Amino acid sequence: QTSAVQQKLAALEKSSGGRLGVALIDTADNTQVLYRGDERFPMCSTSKVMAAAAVLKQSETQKQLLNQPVEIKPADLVNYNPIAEKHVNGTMTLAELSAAALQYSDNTAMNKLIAQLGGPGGVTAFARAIGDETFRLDRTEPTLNTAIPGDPRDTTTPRAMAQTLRQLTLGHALGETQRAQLVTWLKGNTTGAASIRAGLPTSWTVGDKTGSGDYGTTNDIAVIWPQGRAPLVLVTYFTQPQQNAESRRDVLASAARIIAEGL
Ligand SMILES: Nc1c(-c2nnn[nH]2)cnn1-c1ccc(Cl)cc1Cl
Ligand SMILES: Nc1c(-c2nnn[nH]2)cnn1-c1ccc(Cl)cc1Cl
Repeated sequence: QTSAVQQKLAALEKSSGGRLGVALIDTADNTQVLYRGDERFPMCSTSKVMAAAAVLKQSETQKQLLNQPVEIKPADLVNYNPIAEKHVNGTMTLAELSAAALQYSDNTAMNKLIAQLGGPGGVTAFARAIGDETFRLDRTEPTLNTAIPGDPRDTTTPRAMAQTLRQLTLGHALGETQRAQLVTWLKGNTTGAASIRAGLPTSWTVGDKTGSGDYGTTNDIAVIWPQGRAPLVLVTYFTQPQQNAESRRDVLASAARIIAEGL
């Protein structure tokens, strides 16, 4: 049934010069649209959702964990740290680090989440525990964004990430309070208005996490609450052949618009 939407996505991809991956889940009826749904893409900062969620899972057995202070030192600053740099020689709580990672895409904050989980493999272990056999986190910030074509490190597929995002935000992979906290954080994202959201009707409510990296990699993963129907989960991943390619958030908006016009 989805051949027409898939053909429109293929035409968009052809004009973009890059490689596009899309996965939709409509949670009213679990129907789906996939485009390169089982191909691997570099996650870049979209991986911050899995790290924050893994810390939320830890907080289910430690009521005070999100209030736990974490030291920020000058040597911890990496390549984009708009929140963490204000706290150097001080501390941020795990809640503050989660909010900074998710809503501002702070890369130092992501590294503190990764360290709280015991390294990149602790994020992967959480993914496995919630049923995601595809996600892999191999490196910290900033090197997880190298996005080299053919490199499996720090990748997932659109199908797997859409299913995981659904289970984290609308399903029961997290406890109820933790799920609500993750949704609140995503809905408060500051970085998403040019990506999936730009392709959807302005009245719809969106929570999302963007990512970008080398090879012009431009990504967005979103939960969408349209008016008058059950929520959708949409992943759009895009990567290009040249290491220094520019970001193409407009391609993600165009993919989202094709999806919305097919509903
Ligand atoms: N561009 C991004 C993202 C990002 N998140 N979502 N989409 N992109 C996260 N970190 N950075 C980044 C990296 C290096 C420099 Cl110098 C500046 C920035 Cl802002
Ligand atoms: N995926 C499906 C089915 C379907 N029926 N049985 N299994 N799947 C029917 N409609 N769609 C669909 C959903 C979203 C968009 Cl945008 C476009 C389409 Cl054509």
